[PDB]
Amino acid sequence: SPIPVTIREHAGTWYSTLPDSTVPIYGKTPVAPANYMVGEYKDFLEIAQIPTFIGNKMPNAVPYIEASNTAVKTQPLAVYQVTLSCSCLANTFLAALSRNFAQYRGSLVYTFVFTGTAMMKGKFLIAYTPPGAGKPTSRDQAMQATYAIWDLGLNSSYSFTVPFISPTHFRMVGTDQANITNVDGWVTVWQLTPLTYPPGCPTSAKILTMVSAGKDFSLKMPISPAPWSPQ
Amino acid sequence: NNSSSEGNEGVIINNFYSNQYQNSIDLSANATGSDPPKTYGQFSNLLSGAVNAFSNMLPLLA
Amino acid sequence: DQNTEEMENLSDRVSQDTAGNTVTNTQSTVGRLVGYGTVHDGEHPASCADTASEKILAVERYYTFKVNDWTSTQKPFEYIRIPLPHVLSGEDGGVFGATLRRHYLVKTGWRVQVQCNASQFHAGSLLVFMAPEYPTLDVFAMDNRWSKDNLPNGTRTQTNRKGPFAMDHQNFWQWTLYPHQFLNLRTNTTVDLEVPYVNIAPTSSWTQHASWTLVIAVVAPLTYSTGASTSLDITASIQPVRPVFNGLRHEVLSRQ
Amino acid sequence: GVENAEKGVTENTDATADFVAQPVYLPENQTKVAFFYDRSSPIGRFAVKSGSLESGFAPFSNKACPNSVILTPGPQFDPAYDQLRPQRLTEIWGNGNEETSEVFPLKTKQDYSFCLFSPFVYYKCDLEVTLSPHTSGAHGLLVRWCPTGTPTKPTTQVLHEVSSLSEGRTPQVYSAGPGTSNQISFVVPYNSPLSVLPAVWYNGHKRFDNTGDLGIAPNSDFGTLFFAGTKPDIKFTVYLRYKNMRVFCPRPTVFFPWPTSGDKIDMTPRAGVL
Repeated sequence: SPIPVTIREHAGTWYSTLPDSTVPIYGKTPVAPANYMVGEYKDFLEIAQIPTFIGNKMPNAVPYIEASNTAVKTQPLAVYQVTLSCSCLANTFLAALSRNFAQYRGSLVYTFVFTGTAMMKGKFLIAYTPPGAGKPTSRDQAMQATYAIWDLGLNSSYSFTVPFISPTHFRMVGTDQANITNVDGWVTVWQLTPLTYPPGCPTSAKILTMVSAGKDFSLKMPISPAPWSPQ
Repeated sequence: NNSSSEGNEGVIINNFYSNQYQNSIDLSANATGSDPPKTYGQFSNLLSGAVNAFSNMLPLLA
Repeated sequence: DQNTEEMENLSDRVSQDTAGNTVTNTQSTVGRLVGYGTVHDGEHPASCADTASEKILAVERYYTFKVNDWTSTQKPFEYIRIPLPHVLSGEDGGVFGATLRRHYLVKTGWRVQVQCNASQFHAGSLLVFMAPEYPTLDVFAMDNRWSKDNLPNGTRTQTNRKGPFAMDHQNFWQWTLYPHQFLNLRTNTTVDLEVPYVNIAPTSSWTQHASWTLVIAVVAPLTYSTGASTSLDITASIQPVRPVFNGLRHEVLSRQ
Repeated sequence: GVENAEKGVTENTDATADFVAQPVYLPENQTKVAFFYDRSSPIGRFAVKSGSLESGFAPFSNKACPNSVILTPGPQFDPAYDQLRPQRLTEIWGNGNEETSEVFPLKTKQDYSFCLFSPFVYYKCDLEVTLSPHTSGAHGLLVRWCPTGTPTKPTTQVLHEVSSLSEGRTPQVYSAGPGTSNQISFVVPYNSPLSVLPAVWYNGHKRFDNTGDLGIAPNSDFGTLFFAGTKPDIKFTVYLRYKNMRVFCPRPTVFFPWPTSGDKIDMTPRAGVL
């Protein structure tokens, strides 16, 4: 009755992500009650939908883009790549969360907060352009893709969502060298009509720029980015 | 179990690890889409007084 | 076990196919080979959130051009490739090509008809087959001439002296494993094939991949007696089966 | 037996059609594509660098026996860059680069067996890896498994005196004890962003650029694997084993030379006569 066993080759190995428990050494330890507690989350997906700030004029990043009193069509206001590896998203939680994963899928939402004078008026064209024929070079070329027209008024911000348009069910979260699986277009912003104002008011205005994950966003395969130092 | 039809396995005992751990997870997608589960958890910041109705009645200009 | 006549091309052998404003006619049909026993449903890719531009009548037709001319000169197993969709992405592609360079991704299946006439005093046989991922030219262009180049073992690096083979290998002895049909001059003037949508992902980014190549290869060299037709040209009718387009953007000049 | 083979189909017959005979059937379940690939096969010989276990990682090759390995049944390596990161190729290089050299043993790292008989265009499978050290004495081995398309450059050492391989949350495996069996076994999922994987070729480039070189599709491996250890003069073989294999769209296999010799065959592999 000792039980005959066949010892597998892989014997003695230690697996870092092994789906099993090990030996306990201090059993029956009652913990200190923490039931008065509030604020817990159980999924990263739960807090990935809170917009954090996009960095403009990197590296001297400012959390806003600036609108002029001139609507040139040939000159954008902002152009962001739609890849979680952009330098623009580099410090957003979406980007900070995402980087601990291998692939993503679903909608990305770009939120724009108008911060100019209430006396002021403007209209912007925001578009998403899928890969294939390069980056738009005018608003005229941009308007051929997915876009929205944002009219300034009593409601300060506008929420733009870039549709998950892709061959692949999922996409690689970190861009390294670009590829067919990596990247996926560009988001560009432009003034349709210029920013207008009466006498006694500033001629320009700052538009706060944030990003979050939509209801649709998903992330799979936990991994680890390359070690860095903020300094 | 099973590209076709069953590989090299003939063990009487039921696997130790669960299918979800030992194998990938065949998923299927609907050409038409999938509605996300309305809330991913119980975490939320809340907005009260969003609205109105009830106060120091209607001297409220108008 | 064939269906009923000759000197002339008869009865149940007579077949027609209306596409839109396009119709194909053959009086010597041997059948249509629906390739993996499945057709293209025209279903929306589940990888895109973008509703698709589907069902256009002006795109769902047969484009008809010329491949080459078959001659007495061709040795067995020389071929000409016709990479889809790329062949139809230009001018000869109509509204199809037109709608295609404006969209990022396409999801289609093909329905082909390859044609070659001769006579009862001519001998020869061609092999017409459709293949997913068959190695084509870089620039996804139709073959200019007929060749046997790089067949059976693939193209290896000029320096790779003893390297066994290369991944673009193609053992033409087995070419019949692909959805095919023979064009035996004594038996038929046409070949009708159909193939579903198959790829590595739910929809293709056509501009930079050619998921399917249509191959026309000689298998039995053309033999004839003096006085008969000396050169037989080959033409093909090609229609995209339920193309679903998504990823609408600009064209320009882009990359085609 | 009167047929019309021009149709692309031709009816299945047994000796019962033309002649006075009878069918000879006997059930076998060994030709199913899953059972056939559910057997382990080698991709090549690999090595470790010195004091690797406590220092930064740098691509290296012992005798064309490198430090890392891309988990794929296809070609990879390129002996001219044995001190560089292994990259996947579209051809199999072999032993020498000159008329007079020899084809075997090959220098690239591939599943020759797989390469020879992969009569499918696309496939799907889970991968089971075995690292077999060529010593029957103590061996120490640390492995880092990075899913395809993730950071595969484990070069900066973050903790003093700890391998740069041994950093992260990314899967790491470690064996090294007097009473071990020396070998390591583990199974890896299906991690490609691709629905199905090209088994032989992929007619397309790697970007929107169409910047030439078709053949391989981006990120269609099962992951790169990095190695560090203690016994650095010992190499180890890597074996692949395909779990729950699924193959789609029949296609030709690889060419077999024509007996210059006679009329049938034998044994007498890849030369001239025998």
